[PDB]
Amino acid sequence: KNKCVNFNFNGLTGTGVLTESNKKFLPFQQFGRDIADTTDAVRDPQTL
Amino acid sequence: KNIDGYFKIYSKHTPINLVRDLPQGFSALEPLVDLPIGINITRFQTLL
Ligand SMILES: *[C@@H]1O[C@H](CO)[C@@H](O)[C@H](O)[C@H]1NC(C)=O
Repeated sequence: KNKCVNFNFNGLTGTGVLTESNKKFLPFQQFGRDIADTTDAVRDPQTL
Repeated sequence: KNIDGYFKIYSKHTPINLVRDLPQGFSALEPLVDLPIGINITRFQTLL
Protein backbone atom coordinates (compact mmCIF):
# COMPACT_ATOMS: atom_id res chain seq x y z
CA LYS A 1 0.00 0.00 0.00
CA ASN A 2 0.90 3.72 -0.08
CA LYS A 3 2.90 3.20 -3.30
CA CYS A 4 2.39 3.48 -7.05
CA VAL A 5 1.46 0.00 -8.28
CA ASN A 6 -0.12 -1.82 -11.18
CA PHE A 7 -3.05 -3.55 -9.48
CA ASN A 8 -5.33 -6.32 -10.76
CA PHE A 9 -8.33 -7.23 -8.62
CA ASN A 10 -10.23 -10.15 -10.20
CA GLY A 11 -9.39 -8.78 -13.66
CA LEU A 12 -10.17 -5.18 -12.68
CA THR A 13 -6.91 -3.63 -13.76
CA GLY A 14 -5.41 -0.24 -13.15
CA THR A 15 -2.50 1.80 -11.84
CA GLY A 16 -2.49 3.89 -8.69
CA VAL A 17 -1.85 4.19 -4.96
CA LEU A 18 -3.88 1.94 -2.67
CA THR A 19 -4.82 3.41 0.70
CA GLU A 20 -7.14 2.41 3.53
CA SER A 21 -10.64 3.68 2.76
CA ASN A 22 -13.42 5.11 4.94
CA LYS A 23 -16.11 4.11 2.40
CA LYS A 24 -19.18 2.02 3.25
CA PHE A 25 -19.60 -0.66 0.59
CA LEU A 26 -22.77 -2.71 0.98
CA PRO A 27 -22.58 -6.53 1.52
CA PHE A 28 -22.98 -7.18 -2.22
CA GLN A 29 -20.60 -4.49 -3.51
CA GLN A 30 -17.19 -5.13 -5.11
CA PHE A 31 -15.86 -1.82 -6.47
CA GLY A 32 -16.70 1.87 -6.52
CA ARG A 33 -16.69 4.33 -9.40
CA ASP A 34 -16.06 8.02 -9.89
CA ILE A 35 -18.05 10.56 -11.90
CA ALA A 36 -15.62 9.80 -14.74
CA ASP A 37 -16.69 6.10 -14.78
CA THR A 38 -13.24 5.20 -13.40
CA THR A 39 -12.70 2.82 -10.48
CA ASP A 40 -12.20 4.94 -7.35
CA ALA A 41 -12.16 2.12 -4.74
CA VAL A 42 -12.23 -1.70 -4.59
CA ARG A 43 -12.77 -4.69 -2.28
CA ASP A 44 -9.94 -7.20 -1.93
CA PRO A 45 -11.13 -10.70 -3.06
CA GLN A 46 -9.02 -12.31 -0.31
CA THR A 47 -9.87 -9.78 2.46
CA LEU A 48 -13.21 -8.03 3.04
CA LYS B 1 -35.99 -10.78 -12.65
CA ASN B 2 -34.57 -13.55 -14.87
CA ILE B 3 -32.24 -11.97 -17.46
CA ASP B 4 -30.03 -14.04 -19.79
CA GLY B 5 -30.95 -17.01 -17.55
CA TYR B 6 -29.92 -14.94 -14.50
CA PHE B 7 -32.38 -15.10 -11.58
CA LYS B 8 -31.66 -11.85 -9.74
CA ILE B 9 -33.38 -11.43 -6.39
CA TYR B 10 -33.40 -8.13 -4.49
CA SER B 11 -35.30 -7.64 -1.23
CA LYS B 12 -35.99 -5.31 1.69
CA HIS B 13 -37.67 -5.67 5.05
CA THR B 14 -39.16 -2.67 6.83
CA PRO B 15 -41.42 -2.11 9.87
CA ILE B 16 -44.85 -0.64 9.13
CA ASN B 17 -48.07 0.35 10.93
CA LEU B 18 -50.83 0.10 8.35
CA VAL B 19 -53.60 -2.39 7.62
CA ARG B 20 -54.85 -0.89 4.32
CA ASP B 21 -52.28 -1.07 1.50
CA LEU B 22 -48.68 -0.18 0.62
CA PRO B 23 -47.38 2.74 2.76
CA GLN B 24 -46.63 5.89 0.76
CA GLY B 25 -42.93 6.78 0.75
CA PHE B 26 -39.56 5.57 -0.53
CA SER B 27 -37.04 2.83 0.31
CA ALA B 28 -34.58 0.89 -1.87
CA LEU B 29 -34.18 -2.88 -2.30
CA GLU B 30 -30.68 -4.35 -2.06
CA PRO B 31 -29.62 -7.43 -4.11
CA LEU B 32 -29.38 -10.69 -2.19
CA VAL B 33 -29.12 -13.48 -4.78
CA ASP B 34 -28.10 -14.27 -8.38
CA LEU B 35 -28.97 -17.86 -9.42
CA PRO B 36 -27.58 -19.06 -12.84
CA ILE B 37 -30.55 -21.38 -13.50
CA GLY B 38 -30.52 -20.72 -17.26
CA ILE B 39 -34.28 -21.38 -17.03
CA ASN B 40 -37.01 -19.45 -18.90
CA ILE B 41 -39.81 -18.28 -16.57
CA THR B 42 -43.25 -17.32 -17.92
CA ARG B 43 -45.43 -17.67 -14.79
CA PHE B 44 -45.13 -17.87 -11.00
CA GLN B 45 -47.22 -18.37 -7.83
CA THR B 46 -47.11 -17.60 -4.10
CA LEU B 47 -47.26 -20.01 -1.15
CA LEU B 48 -48.64 -19.06 2.27
C1 LIG C 1 -34.53 -19.59 -23.04
O1 LIG C 1 -34.89 -20.86 -23.60
C2 LIG C 1 -33.92 -21.31 -24.56
C3 LIG C 1 -34.39 -22.61 -25.20
O2 LIG C 1 -33.64 -22.84 -26.40
C4 LIG C 1 -32.53 -21.45 -23.91
O3 LIG C 1 -31.53 -21.74 -24.90
C5 LIG C 1 -32.13 -20.16 -23.19
O4 LIG C 1 -30.93 -20.37 -22.45
C6 LIG C 1 -33.23 -19.71 -22.25
N1 LIG C 1 -32.89 -18.42 -21.69
C7 LIG C 1 -33.24 -18.01 -20.47
C8 LIG C 1 -33.75 -16.60 -20.39
O5 LIG C 1 -33.17 -18.74 -19.51
